[PDB]
Amino acid sequence: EWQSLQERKAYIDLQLQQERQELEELEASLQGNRSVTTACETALRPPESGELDQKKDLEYRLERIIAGLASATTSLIVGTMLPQVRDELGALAVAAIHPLFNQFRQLWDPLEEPKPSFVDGMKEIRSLLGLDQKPKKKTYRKPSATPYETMMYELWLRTVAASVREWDVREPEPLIAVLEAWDALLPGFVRAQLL
Amino acid sequence: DLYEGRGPDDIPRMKPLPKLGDVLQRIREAIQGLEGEVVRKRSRIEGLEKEKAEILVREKEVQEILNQAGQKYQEVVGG
Repeated sequence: EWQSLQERKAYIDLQLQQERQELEELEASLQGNRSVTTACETALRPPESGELDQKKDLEYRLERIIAGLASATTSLIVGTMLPQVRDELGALAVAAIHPLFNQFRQLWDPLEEPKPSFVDGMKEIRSLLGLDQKPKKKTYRKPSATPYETMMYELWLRTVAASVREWDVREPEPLIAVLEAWDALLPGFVRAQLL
Repeated sequence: DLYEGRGPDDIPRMKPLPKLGDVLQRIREAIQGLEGEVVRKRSRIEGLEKEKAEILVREKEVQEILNQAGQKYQEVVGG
């Protein structure tokens, strides 16, 4: 009976140790996810912008969002960041930037302003966007592009084509300046179509 | 670059942007699931500790019964 009680106690102790390890791991993961959610809420609730122009205010908001995303990416360790969390953050950044880019690209003249206000932030966060990463090419199926990449392709390439159609051929310096400024975040498909 | 741009297979098919509120809800749901798993593991650890305490009490009772039986046998042998 004492041996049976000792075996039961040893099994209970092993189960308690395994449950304690699982609880510690789950609590650490939950604390990290709560910190990430708090950082996301802090980024989503930023201060207002005093710019009177709508284009200037949207550019300032996009610059603040890109600076916050770059600061979050620098603070988060690359080795300590899960791939699912990285993909979620990239998709969230793409969704946050796409409506702002749609609202700004209507009132932005690529001939007048070759380099936008948030071009530096876009060049800094291109690694998070995935342009710097190598493409994933399948054996049979064509890979659908990234969300931010496809949104940039559609909106920016349509705007650049409109600017190319509107501008005079004899003075290609402003178009070349726009291409040089935006060529860091420009995907290969958009660059080929613009060329 | 130009070949992949002009390639009809390589020019990717597009899809729309995500939902930031849905992404935040998914992150919060994952956090709540991790918290629930931690709570379940803590409850399991508490139950295992209670079972270990009950097993220790049973072992102490068995040791007391064995000591009483040995004392009774020694008293009977002495008598």
